[PDB]
Amino acid sequence: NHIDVLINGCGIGGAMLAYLLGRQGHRVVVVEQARREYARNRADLLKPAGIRVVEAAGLLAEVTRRGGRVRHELEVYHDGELLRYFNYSSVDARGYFILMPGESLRRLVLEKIDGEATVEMLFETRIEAVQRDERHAIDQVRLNDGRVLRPRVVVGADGIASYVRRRLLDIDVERRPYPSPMLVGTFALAPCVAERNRLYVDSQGGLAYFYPIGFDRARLVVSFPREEARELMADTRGESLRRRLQRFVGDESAEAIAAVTGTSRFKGIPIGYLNLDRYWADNVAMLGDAIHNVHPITGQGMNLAIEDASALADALDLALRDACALEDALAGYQAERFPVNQAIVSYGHALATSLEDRQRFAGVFDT
Ligand SMILES: Cc1cc2nc3c(=O)[nH]c(=O)nc-3n(C[C@H](O)[C@H](O)[C@H](O)COP(=O)(O)OP(=O)(O)OC[C@H]3O[C@@H](n4cnc5c(N)ncnc54)[C@H](O)[C@@H]3O)c2cc1C
Repeated sequence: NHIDVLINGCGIGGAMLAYLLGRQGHRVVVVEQARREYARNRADLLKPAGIRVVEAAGLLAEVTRRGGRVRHELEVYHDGELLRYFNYSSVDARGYFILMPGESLRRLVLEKIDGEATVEMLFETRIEAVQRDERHAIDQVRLNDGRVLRPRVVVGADGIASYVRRRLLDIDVERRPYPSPMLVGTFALAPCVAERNRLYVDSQGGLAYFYPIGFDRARLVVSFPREEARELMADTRGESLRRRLQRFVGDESAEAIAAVTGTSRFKGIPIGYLNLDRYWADNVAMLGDAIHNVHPITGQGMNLAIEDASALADALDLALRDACALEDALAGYQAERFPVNQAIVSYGHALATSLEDRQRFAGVFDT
């Protein structure tokens, strides 16, 4: 019952870590509270560095074979006029980004994990108790199915409300909510949306981001002040919302507005603002939403989870092969990832807090 790594959470971050460790021959058990099939809303965006991880995992061809989309442009509008146009490929060819539903990528990764004999995935399972040795390393973990494991390393890949973080490391985080919630819905795909990603914001705090997802659908991400968001999402046949959009979303996206046939399918997007001071303690490390929360206006939750996963895999690989002490490996992991995650956490908060003020908002983008 000795294992190398116990991963708490089989979300995109934990799955990626499991596969990368598995590919190297390490003995991994992944504990996931939900069913494997269980499919929810999630982030959709892979940035260049996340794409490089997927390429290194041998998955990049399959991503677009499974309905992932390469893109290289964004338009940003404020009060119905074009504020910025970005071409991410103008100077660098690999500047492109990918839109891929997080759950489709996760499914792809789990398919690959099935093939890795040294990884065992336990769905509808949880950690029940842990014991620490005299050096305060976790040396034994009891699951809720009675299974006892003896892992060298424990990883929290268990998301924004992380059990590992809160219950195994006793870290609490103070969370002050933003005044505008975010919601996401999935609609039919209009030609304007297939053509180009378009983000719209206005002086009264509206936001509407339209982008294609999968083969034949479109995502619409919206934000409004809390009270107004409730009012709009109550005319469930969507006339109120459509009218609201028409105030700040121009004719280029008329068919994308018309695709918003009702509001019942909208789901709230969790919002945090966090970059933890410590990514690890003892033989416990964390990744993704367990250590940082970026405002979802950035779309980068999945991206940074995958980036973390790759860096942690490299660190744990070195430690498990005896090339460096676990404590040095984990320090190196944090040193690499903390400033990258920090930059995006600061950027998201900047965008979300500035979007009513046109040149201020413009100012955040330029950087
Ligand atoms: C409902 C929803 C909608 C979202 N929509 C968007 C969006 O439109 N745009 C966007 O940019 N971002 C969105 N996000 C955020 C984005 O999905 C995350 O930032 C990203 O998936 C974080 O990756 P992760 O791997 O760190 O954690 P998660 O994806 O949170 O994965 C954590 C995993 O750990 C499991 N888990 C949690 N606690 C335990 C436990 N005690 N024991 C065992 N397993 C556990 C979970 O069931 C889950 O599978 C959304 C998130 C949610 C929940």
